Amino acid sequence: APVRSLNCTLRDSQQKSLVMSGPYELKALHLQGQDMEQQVVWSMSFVQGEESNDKIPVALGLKEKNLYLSCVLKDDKPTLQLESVDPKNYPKKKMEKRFVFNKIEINNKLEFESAQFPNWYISTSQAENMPVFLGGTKGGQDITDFTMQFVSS
Repeated sequence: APVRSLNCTLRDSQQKSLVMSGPYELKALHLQGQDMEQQVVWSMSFVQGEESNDKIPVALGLKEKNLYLSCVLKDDKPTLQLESVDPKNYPKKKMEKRFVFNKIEINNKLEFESAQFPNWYISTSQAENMPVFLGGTKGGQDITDFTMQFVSS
């Protein structure tokens, strides 16, 4: 296939799951049992960009929905948002830079660095039910590492 993808779920290192808050927002919270089904299922796409043996560029969209994570400036600050795209033209090998994240593997966890804003990572709060965001400080009060779970597609 042109653009290759794989379906997965993601949890932060504190075992919190991701769920869609509103129409264009994501939140992270400790979910277990039946609630599990609420979590977001992603279609991770391997797109074009500067690739390394530990840094792979990817795009993240919801499975079956024309919604992708995007990094943009909002009120003079790098910001993470869910963005609507034409369902006919996506996904594609050459995604716009704002949709691109560098998937990084350190210990056994994953980190997603914004290709648009270097050293800015997708992060979650230690607190419960807070919005998922773009953070410029790694290894601090906020969480920036995740594990990935494959789904039967």
